[PDB]
Amino acid sequence: GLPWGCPSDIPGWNTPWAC
Repeated sequence: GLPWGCPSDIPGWNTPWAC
């Protein structure tokens, strides 16, 4: 859900955890 990181968090934004 964040405006940083890699695609994608569950809302479809990004998260570092997706990297």
